[PDB]
Amino acid sequence: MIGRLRGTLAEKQPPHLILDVNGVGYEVEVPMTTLYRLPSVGEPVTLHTHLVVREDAHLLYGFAEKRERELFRELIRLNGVGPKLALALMSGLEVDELVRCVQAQDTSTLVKIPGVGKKTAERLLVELKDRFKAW
Amino acid sequence: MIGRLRGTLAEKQPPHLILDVNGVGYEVEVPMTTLYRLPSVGEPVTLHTHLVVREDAHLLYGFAEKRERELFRELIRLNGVGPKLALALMSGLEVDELVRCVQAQDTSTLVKIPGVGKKTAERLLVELKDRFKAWVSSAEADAVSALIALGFKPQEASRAVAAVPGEDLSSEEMIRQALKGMV
Amino acid sequence: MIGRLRGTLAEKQPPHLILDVNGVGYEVEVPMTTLYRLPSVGEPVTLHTHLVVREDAHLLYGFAEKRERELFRELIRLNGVGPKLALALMSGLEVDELVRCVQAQDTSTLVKIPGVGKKTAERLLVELKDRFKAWVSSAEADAVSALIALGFKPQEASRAVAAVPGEDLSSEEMIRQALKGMV
Amino acid sequence: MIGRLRGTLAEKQPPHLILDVNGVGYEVEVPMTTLYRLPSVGEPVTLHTHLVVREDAHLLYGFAEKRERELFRELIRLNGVGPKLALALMSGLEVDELVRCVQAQDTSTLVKIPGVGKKTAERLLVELKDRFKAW
Amino acid sequence: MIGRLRGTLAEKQPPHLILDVNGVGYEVEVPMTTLYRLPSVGEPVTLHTHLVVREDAHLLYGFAEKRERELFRELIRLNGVGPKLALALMSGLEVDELVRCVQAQDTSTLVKIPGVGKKTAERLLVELKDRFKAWENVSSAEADAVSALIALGFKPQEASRAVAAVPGEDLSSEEMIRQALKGMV
Amino acid sequence: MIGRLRGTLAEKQPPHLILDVNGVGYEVEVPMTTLYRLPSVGEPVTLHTHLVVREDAHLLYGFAEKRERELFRELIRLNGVGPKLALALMSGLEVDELVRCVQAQDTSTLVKIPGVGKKTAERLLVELKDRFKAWEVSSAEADAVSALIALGFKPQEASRAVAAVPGEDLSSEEMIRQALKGMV
Amino acid sequence: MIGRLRGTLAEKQPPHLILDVNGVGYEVEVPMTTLYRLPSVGEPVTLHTHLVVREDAHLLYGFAEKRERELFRELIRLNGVGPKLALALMSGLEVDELVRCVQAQDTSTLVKIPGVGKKTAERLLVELKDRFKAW
Amino acid sequence: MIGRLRGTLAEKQPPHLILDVNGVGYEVEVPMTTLYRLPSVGEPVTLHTHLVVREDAHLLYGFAEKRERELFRELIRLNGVGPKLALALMSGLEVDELVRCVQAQDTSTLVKIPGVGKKTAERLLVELKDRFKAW
DNA sequence: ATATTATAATATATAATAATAAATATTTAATATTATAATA
DNA sequence: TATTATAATATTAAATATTATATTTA
DNA sequence: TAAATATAATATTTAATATTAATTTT
Repeated sequence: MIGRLRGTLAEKQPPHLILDVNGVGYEVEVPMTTLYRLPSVGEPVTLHTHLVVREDAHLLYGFAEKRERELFRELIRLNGVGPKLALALMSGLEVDELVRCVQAQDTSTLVKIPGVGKKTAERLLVELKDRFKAW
Repeated sequence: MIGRLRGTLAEKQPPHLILDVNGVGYEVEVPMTTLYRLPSVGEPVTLHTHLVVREDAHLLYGFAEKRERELFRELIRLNGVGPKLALALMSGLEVDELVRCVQAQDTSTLVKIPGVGKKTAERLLVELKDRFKAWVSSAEADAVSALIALGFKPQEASRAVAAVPGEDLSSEEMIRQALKGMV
Repeated sequence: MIGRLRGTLAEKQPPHLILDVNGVGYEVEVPMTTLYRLPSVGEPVTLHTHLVVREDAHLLYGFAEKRERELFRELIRLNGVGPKLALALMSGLEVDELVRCVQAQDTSTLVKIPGVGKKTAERLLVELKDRFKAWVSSAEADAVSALIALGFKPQEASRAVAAVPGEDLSSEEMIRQALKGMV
Repeated sequence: MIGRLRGTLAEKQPPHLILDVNGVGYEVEVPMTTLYRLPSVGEPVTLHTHLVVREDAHLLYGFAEKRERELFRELIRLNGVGPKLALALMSGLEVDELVRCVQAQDTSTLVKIPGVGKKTAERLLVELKDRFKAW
Repeated sequence: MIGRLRGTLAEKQPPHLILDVNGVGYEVEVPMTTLYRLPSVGEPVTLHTHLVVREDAHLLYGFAEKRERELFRELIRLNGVGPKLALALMSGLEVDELVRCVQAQDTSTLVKIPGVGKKTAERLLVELKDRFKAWENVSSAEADAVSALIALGFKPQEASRAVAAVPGEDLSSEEMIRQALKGMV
Repeated sequence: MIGRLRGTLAEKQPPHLILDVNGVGYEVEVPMTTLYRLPSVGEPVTLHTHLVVREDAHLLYGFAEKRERELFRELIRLNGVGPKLALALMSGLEVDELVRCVQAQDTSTLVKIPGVGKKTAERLLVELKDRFKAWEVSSAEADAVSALIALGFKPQEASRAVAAVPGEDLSSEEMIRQALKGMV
Repeated sequence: MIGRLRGTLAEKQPPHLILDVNGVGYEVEVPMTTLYRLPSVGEPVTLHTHLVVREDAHLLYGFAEKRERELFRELIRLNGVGPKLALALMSGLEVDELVRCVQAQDTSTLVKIPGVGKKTAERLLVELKDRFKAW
Repeated sequence: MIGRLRGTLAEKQPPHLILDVNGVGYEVEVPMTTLYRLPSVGEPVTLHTHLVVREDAHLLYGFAEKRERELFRELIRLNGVGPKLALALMSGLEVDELVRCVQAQDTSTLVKIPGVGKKTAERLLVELKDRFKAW
């Protein structure tokens, strides 16, 4: 429901964050890559966020780009993909490397991402070969 | 919950819009008709809004007009209408023209909307037929009472009374101007 | 989650309102008495809002006083009470006579509120007597009966009687001044 | 959702609280220890709070320190622990006192907490002992 | 789960039933039209029951023959139709009556059944004519014309498809409205 | 969905039953009053049953009569009443006793049943007072109406005159006189 | 809850089917290949039945044999496909040619089976690569 | 709700069974200890079964004895134990052995069951300590 | 001197409209798949 | 002779956290 | 032998309140 959050970094406990937006500081979960692009505590910064809603909890997943949010949306739109799974996916390696791997059907490089088996990697390959459709 | 937003536009990726209201952006979509009324990037805009709560998602819908929100809400209250259908309908045609076509109950002007079946058209027209309504000063109250005594309904009298003459006019001339109308 | 809002009244259509609280407007449904004590559109006000959540919808119901909000809370806490019933009963009447009639075990006072059956009010008595631990004249009806038997229509005769009642004067004189109205 | 909240105190009716953050007053519950750690009414105060999400309601649980909220979340993650029970626990006892009671197998200190059976106390013992390895 | 029960009518209490099969009785509710042909208590009957699964209860809905069984399941398949609605429809009148009325499109036969109002009647008409019942089981002149027809007793649909069938193009109102009046005959 | 079983009592134990129907024995719980009326293990018994359908677990609850099962369905349709609460209820009191206590608005007879407090009595009375009324405009006024019709009054005017005043505990001849003296 | 059924054929109304067992008839869904294997109406025939349960109704599936029933169970255990695409698949082909086809990893033979395109064909291939034995 | 089941064994397939009770053969799974007491195929065998009702499934678990079914009910009543953990407990060891070791507060005899760790053993013993004062 | 009946009012059975309360029914969103009309 | 946007239909649906414990690789 | 890592298996409600038994004081 929130696609962008221009706030100030209140707390830094990776991989979670607090963005105190006008006194309101939400829990903000970011990947380790965004943690490298993250500035220090107290620095105002805009994160491009996504919502996950289930029956017992809501979480915020803020990103440095639109395309990161959209790709995370389409991976969680898959049936057998959880949030932490895709979190490990973009934490392991970069987005365009993932696009090149799935366009080249590189299951091996996706296997070296931690938490990912061969089966899950080839699932990702086959369900993402045509979904990108070269943009 | 959400009834209206008065915030600043952040980015435009149609149909998905982001509205940064005091530091936080709001995921809202607008119809392509409303795309013909959006301001530029960075300009403030006031959008009449209403949320939709799903089992696994919350969806925010914001329009330029409150009446558009009400018609959207009544479309959603229908048993066979989803948000995608209502957005397709209003992206095809505007609000009061659709209202008059509902008065017409004609399927030809609504079939042309892409992705819409004829069966959907007649069921929505039949279950949307007109059950809704069609879309004081001393002189004002004196005119209202005078036309009540003359037989005119108070709501019927008031709209003829308050429309044409100005504020705090002479009672005789403003009653004259109120009764100037004919049907 | 939410208890209070302090914004500006952007729009007020009954029985709801739009309170633009820091750029964000909320559709909040408030009772008739609250609407009577609300200020005009555009005046800031602080409201005792109660969080309402359904699996597929969410609402707010705000109040000018907190005790209204907690009493609404224990009314909704009953399984047999929906939000519309509570809103109707508090819109129709004030809360002090409500708690006194709970202490007095009065039903017909509650029944005259629209949408209230005898069983509904009598149940409200049944659970409220355990929920709460600490926390016109004869001549008025005689004039109405005399006018009805004389030939006057029953509701306009009562309108004339109640327009200027004989609270401090005799029945014949209040009939005399009640016949002033229709001339 | 919410991890931190910085706003002004409008009313203090225990255990309920409202915090007017830029006109928005959020109803929130804190333990009595936090209540005595509260300043007066009308001052801006920052809390480390948490939302509980479920099908019928949403309630906030504020804490003056983040570790209290973290231990709250860890307790509520258990099946037999509820928010009312947990808030009673941290109202009765200090967080570090609770940690030492867990490490020392001090059952009676949880027993003397009202509404707490000895069974539930030894549950708290046995799951917390292997849940946290002394921070 | 249940389609048929080669068993005996253990009890007969309207509108419910108990149908004993090998000592096992079932709470079965059938329409009154079925109740006319149902034999005595204890007699082995022919009745095609239907199960409806809820999170809170289950009930069995018997039918004499396949045609009203299929009719019932398809009616319940509608978004607005509940069980007691179709039960009242079958109690009031028969399958042939309702299909021959729907293909005739008269709401008057539908609405005399208790619990059946107008809106339910056009729902049945429209959502059955929506492909189930083939088998047995503008310009200023045209707007002026439509307004004149509304003022002269015409309901808007017959004023609409008459305009649609014979539209008028770049000529005066009086003649295409005249041939439309000949057209609707 | 199920109304009655003809089976064989494969095993009895408080407070459930096993009814071996064609080799299939169902877990059926019954109240103690029914349990007293049951014959020994292996005897065919007449139980009119109702299934409680919940998402995680069902409950088969049978009764020796249709009336007991019907009243249990009425009690379970109530707002705050669960099944085993009502099972304790008809374990304590019978159908005639409960019906008469409701019609007499009795509480003391039924509070001896365990689990029943004052609010239990309140809710049961408030529901059962109007859910059922009969459990398995006057002759003097009509005579007055006929007499006034014979006297020349219209039937509508005679009805209005006899309904104008609420004559009570008075004979037919004198009630006409007091009604006729009433308005005048 | 139910594994097999043994009763007399009440009627034949494909693709539905009613088996009158102890006077009690069950609605079952049957493959076309099994429709070629059914005897006349009124013949006592054994059907190995499996039940699917959803929130508002249920469907049985009377089968003439085991290994078809367990392959039905293994297929419907997949989240991407439901029972009725399985019905189309089993009406298309029997067990052994499907086993060799998935072992040969061919989508083309699955394409000709009605109601099936290409992507779901490699869904079947990928998911059933390493589930079962050759029998 | 079948409290006792008495039919003829239609077929045997571990760990399940099919008991053709006058034409209907239920999918019933019983522990291995009962399988030692199970006669051959076609014999009238009496089981004290209990149905487990789920939102998407129903499972029958037969028992040659009433008390083992009662212990199964006690085990599944525990907050973390479902049908299959109790199945492992019933298959691994005998009921009187369980009650003696619970009176002995043993753990090693529980952990040695496959699929059982220290956590589940200490759980079952400590949430089962309170019971069995009646016998 | 009794009726009678040729003109004069009359009162309500039968059309209609307006709350109202018991009784229900309670899911669409996304996506393959297959026709299908139109097309280099 | 393929080829592609559009539409009607017909399915399918939505879990994920936590342990127990295989090979495996030191 | 000690974990690592998938891998698979297995499992998955809550508040909220009304009754009742033991205790406590008078």
